[PDB]
Amino acid sequence: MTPLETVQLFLARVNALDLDGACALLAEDVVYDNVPMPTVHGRAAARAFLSQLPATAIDWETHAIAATGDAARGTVLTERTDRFTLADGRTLAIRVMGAFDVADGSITAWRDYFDLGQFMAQMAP
Repeated sequence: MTPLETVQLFLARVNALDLDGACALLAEDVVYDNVPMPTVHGRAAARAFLSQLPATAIDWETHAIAATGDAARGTVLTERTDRFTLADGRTLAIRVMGAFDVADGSITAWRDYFDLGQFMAQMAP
């Protein structure tokens, strides 16, 4: 898989509500950097972060995706709106751009860029 294909597969698996399978594509020691939040290290901790918000529906819209590098290694840039519905009916739509470093079909780092104030406002009941 190319870097681009790896990230497309990651995002598809998230959108298929398959968070385990999505996180399998993250390196065991992935650096997961939500830029305005504390950094998460490792696959297991990334998987835990992704389930801190209990969602019943998830739709991460990819507006644009493009990669640097070559067929084996590169950085994939994404422009997204991450939509989700929580158990309680809270609906969120977080505008975010993300950079994913990929080597040989594994995401070694994931850096997401968004405004935390907006995220918090949307989480407010």
